[PDB]
Amino acid sequence: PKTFTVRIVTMDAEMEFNCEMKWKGKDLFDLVCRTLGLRETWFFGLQYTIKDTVAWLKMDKKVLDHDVSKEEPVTFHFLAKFYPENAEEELVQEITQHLFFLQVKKQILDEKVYCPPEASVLLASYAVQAKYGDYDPSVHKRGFLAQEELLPKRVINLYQMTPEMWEERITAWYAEHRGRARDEAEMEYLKIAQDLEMYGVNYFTIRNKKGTELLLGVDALGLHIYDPENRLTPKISFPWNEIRNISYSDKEFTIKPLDKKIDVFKFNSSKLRVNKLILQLCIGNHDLFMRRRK
Amino acid sequence: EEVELILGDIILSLN
Repeated sequence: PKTFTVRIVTMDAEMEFNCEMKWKGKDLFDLVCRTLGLRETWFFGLQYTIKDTVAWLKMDKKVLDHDVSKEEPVTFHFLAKFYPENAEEELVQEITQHLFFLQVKKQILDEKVYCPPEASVLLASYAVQAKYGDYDPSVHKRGFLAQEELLPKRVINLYQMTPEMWEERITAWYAEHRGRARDEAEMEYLKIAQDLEMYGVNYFTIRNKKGTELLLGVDALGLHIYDPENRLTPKISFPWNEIRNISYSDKEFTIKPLDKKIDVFKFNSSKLRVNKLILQLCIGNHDLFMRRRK
Repeated sequence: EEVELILGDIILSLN
């Protein structure tokens, strides 16, 4: 056996490959990207969960050196690791937009990203427009969306309405999207979703030097400090162009601002696996940040 | 548009 079977899962489908026994992360990754027709690769990674902490396939380490569950077939999930500051300008390819659309929609439906009720209905309408094409009362009669996962449970429970009260609302918006192709409807979804507050934010529980539990936020704009009860609005921000360095040692992070008069910010994070993910996310988001502006 | 990761215990220099 010169190869082992790798199962790749995207938001769209699952597929399989033969991974060479000594292939590194970049080898498998490049193969998955060519197969998809995806040239905008900087956004994506290959993910697997072990002990409930997310890990990303390191490009220059052997796939089999990773501690992924090696129960056949070895499985990874193709997912956006980074988000653009503007989807409509940075996502050139249709495959890229479509994968982003599905990953973000899932986030909003699983309530990992907060969405207000009225925007949730508008979001659903573009999703419906994307899946069914133009509205047609002949084909799409009352009840055609009864089995569809369209709204977050929160919005459904917020104001108790029957599915057919929500269908009317989503259908009413649906009818006004007439003429929009799948790719257009999907980009309109992203344009709304990306202005949501929790969009593109990686959250991590941390503690300041006084022992106060807090949330570190890592996104396309920079590092952020949140209160654990408020994931919508960060109390402190450090934009990528305003950080001189980020230091790490023995579970302690030290953010050093560019402004020499601003005091450093220190925090603790207990897990080594999370600390390297944080550092990774820092390097990546900073790189994409500085490239949009080069 | 670049970064440099360096041991000492690691320091992430951002430009």
